Amino acid sequence: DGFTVLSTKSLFLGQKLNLIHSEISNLAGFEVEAIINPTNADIDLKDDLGNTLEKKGGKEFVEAVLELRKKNGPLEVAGAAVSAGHGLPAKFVIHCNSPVWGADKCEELLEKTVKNCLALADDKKLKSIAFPSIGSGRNGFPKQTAAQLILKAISSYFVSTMSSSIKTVYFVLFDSESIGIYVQEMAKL
Repeated sequence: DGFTVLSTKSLFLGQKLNLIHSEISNLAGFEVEAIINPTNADIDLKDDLGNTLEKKGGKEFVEAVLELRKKNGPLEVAGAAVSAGHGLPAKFVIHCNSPVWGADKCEELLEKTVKNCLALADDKKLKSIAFPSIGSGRNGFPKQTAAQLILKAISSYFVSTMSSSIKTVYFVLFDSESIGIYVQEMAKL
């Protein structure tokens, strides 16, 4: 397949969390309704993932984001916004502007980003969403802290949003260490 399931876990309300291994690049061809693209204020798709979403999407999809750039403007911190996934199997791509490690209140802001992306899914009544590795790399969060926070916010959303469109959330990771941490953390419930 290119995608192999490494872990599972139901939450208190019955949503499934799946850990998947794959290169950041294959994410675009992954069968799931929404996909989270962490970029920046300018939603310029200028990194492996951005680029590969552009190759699998064609002009259709690149135009669609430039629309999203006009209509929305510069994306704020913890901001999330949508585009149609014209080329891809995903219906929508949820672009988000995560905070930077060492930013003021950056941990809450990372929780806030995650919730915003989830809100966006529910509001487009979507059934399954895939996270790649957020906060790590360009934003310099410690891998472990990012995973703690992200998992905490997701767990916090379903408990705080009584009935949601969202049935399945996937984590698509490539970094061996991050995989380790995610498996450990998912075992905390």
